[PDB]
Amino acid sequence: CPLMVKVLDAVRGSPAINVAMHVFRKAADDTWEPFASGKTSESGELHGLTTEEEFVEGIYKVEIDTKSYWKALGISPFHEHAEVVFTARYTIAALLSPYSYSTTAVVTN
Amino acid sequence: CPLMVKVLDAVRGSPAINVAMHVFRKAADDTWEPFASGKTSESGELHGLTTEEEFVEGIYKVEIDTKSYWKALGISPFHEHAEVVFTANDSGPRRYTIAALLSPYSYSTTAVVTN
Amino acid sequence: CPLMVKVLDAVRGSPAINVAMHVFRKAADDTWEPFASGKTSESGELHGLTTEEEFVEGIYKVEIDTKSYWKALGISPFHEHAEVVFTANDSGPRRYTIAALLSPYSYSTTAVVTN
Amino acid sequence: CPLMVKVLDAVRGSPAINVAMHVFRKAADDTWEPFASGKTSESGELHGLTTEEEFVEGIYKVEIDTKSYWKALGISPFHEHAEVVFTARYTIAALLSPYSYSTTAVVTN
Ligand SMILES: O=C(/C=C/c1ccc(O)c(O)c1)OCCc1ccccc1
Ligand SMILES: O=C(/C=C/c1ccc(O)c(O)c1)OCCc1ccccc1
Repeated sequence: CPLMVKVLDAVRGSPAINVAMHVFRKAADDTWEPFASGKTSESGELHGLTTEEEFVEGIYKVEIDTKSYWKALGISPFHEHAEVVFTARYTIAALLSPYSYSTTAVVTN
Repeated sequence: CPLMVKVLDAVRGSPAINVAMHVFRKAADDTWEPFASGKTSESGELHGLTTEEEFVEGIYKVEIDTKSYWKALGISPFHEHAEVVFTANDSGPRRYTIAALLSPYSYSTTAVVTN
Repeated sequence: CPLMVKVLDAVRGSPAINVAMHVFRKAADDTWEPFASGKTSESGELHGLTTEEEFVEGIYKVEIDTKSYWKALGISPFHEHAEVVFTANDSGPRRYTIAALLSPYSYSTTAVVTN
Repeated sequence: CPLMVKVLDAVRGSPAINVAMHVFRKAADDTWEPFASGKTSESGELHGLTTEEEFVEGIYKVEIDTKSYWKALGISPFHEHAEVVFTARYTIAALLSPYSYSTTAVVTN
């Protein structure tokens, strides 16, 4: 698992479950090509987005649909979504509040 | 001043100075059109991006060039940039302060919205 | 103004107003002695806690009463309070801004230190 | 495992390893009694601090020695340590930078 995303809910103190996200890879013409996607599990984790062979050097974007998540809970959010854009084992963690988010990368051997 | 951005450096415990950022607005055809740009001052703040007349309802994107900031300090950061995308003014004019806190492998953003 | 504290509310996207906090200084006998206290204003800021003369070298603790803040809004938060403990002025006088961002189950604190 | 702590390093993008912390429980005379302690593993996690039987309702303090961690890396930190004080399955996560820290609780069934 070369890429995993973990999402947490700072309002309810829980994993953020059923959070949808898409992963994009930047193409030569500088547009974003869909690469992978999924929803966080009950543990707020999304695994198996890609494989080692497939996960080559490049600029990747993770677009997390935080807006739909807050809407399903009945809470008005500030952001349309949360993006994480980086040059590429990776774990991306995102901590969500209605008017704030934080994201960190844990890059290991 | 309906839109202000403040950027802080969590490694040095200082304002993040001379951080470039570009603001875009989503056009009718769903493309990002350039709206405004600037660099943070010695206090880590960027004022005067726009005016109340210009800052109409819409979806806005603030793209903060955190990578060049970290690189100029000898650090290779994780993120290409930090984005903030939000719908603005859809219930009438508001004032928005976007605050970003930067580390090489992490960032956080919060918004303060006032009437 | 050598010590200022700014508190923001991540749920409402607003300054956190009327947040009480107490500042303590570590005494010679290793106990926390009361140093100063106050409440945040309508802009989420607390100024005038101390002066340059009073604010000598030492270890300081700022205890922010986040629990009462959340409770007054009908939320049962996780944390009793948010603390910031730091050595101040040991290389000469500095100015400290302590920023806290609050959610019911989370908080973040950062310091901006200037000469 | 009713209580676990996870610590991450926002400067190096890694788990924070060998971070020492003590856990205290507030006593009737309102002082802090030592309760448990340990160091984070290579995954930045600290497990087995307590048991279900032992982990009763009360006010707990987790005092994380972030200062020694930054010092061992050669970086001057702002904080003496990072405290997490709460009324009590709990996971406390802390994300560390030299002049900043964030902490969140994930409270599950
Ligand atoms: O749960 C997390 C991080 C939660 C968290 C903490 C602080 C934050 O500010 C934030 O936004 C999120 O870390 C998981 C990463 C990980 C996974 C496997 C092995 C090693 C490391
Ligand atoms: O300096 C700030 C916020 C800095 C900060 C704090 C915590 C963070 O996690 C972060 O990323 C940034 O406050 C400015 C916002 C403001 C605007 C108008 C009125 C009141 C407050």
